Amino acid sequence: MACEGAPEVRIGRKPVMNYVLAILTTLMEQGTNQVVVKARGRNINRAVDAVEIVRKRFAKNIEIKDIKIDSQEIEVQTPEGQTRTRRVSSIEICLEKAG
Amino acid sequence: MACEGAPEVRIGRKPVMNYVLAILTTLMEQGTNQVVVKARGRNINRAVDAVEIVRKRFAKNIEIKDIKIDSQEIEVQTPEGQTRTRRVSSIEICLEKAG
DNA sequence: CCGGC
DNA sequence: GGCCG
Repeated sequence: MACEGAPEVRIGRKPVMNYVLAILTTLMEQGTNQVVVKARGRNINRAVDAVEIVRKRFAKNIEIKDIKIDSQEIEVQTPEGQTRTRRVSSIEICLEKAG
Repeated sequence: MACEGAPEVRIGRKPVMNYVLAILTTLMEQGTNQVVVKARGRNINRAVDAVEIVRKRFAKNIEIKDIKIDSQEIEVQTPEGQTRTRRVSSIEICLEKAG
């Protein structure tokens, strides 16, 4: 799990543009050369899109250092009953400045 | 640059269990040592879900050999003449039998 | 009947 | 993800 200690940008439901800008501004911070993008479930799609937009359109000197996926089961209390079985996946994309 | 030549499992819009099954069956083949799961756009999180189900629940010894993301330009066509580029992300997850 | 709504 | 054009 590279990018240890690197700042983190968690992807949510806001327009992908916001996260693209978040990644760019973070990598602009003095002494910061890495950023890890994290997302869970459906947001994983947006996380990948943001990274590709960053690399293909804003900064070609940003490399995809590493990518890791994982998951976990959460408790989803049924409507009126009691039971839960839901596994939520996650992705962590480690980005690094100027390869 | 790995998993070259390995059989593939294309994630579509069908339920995730269908692809979990496809991965397990592809793996059951005597010769297949690796399997590459591929997905584009909104199917990427489904690809990660399918792989996580497999790894956490059905083949706990399978290893994620490598993961790569990319994107391709799509020239769509507006209901109104004269369209333009659009970006679609993709992912490739190489799975490898324990050993 | 393929792609948009 | 089935109805619309």
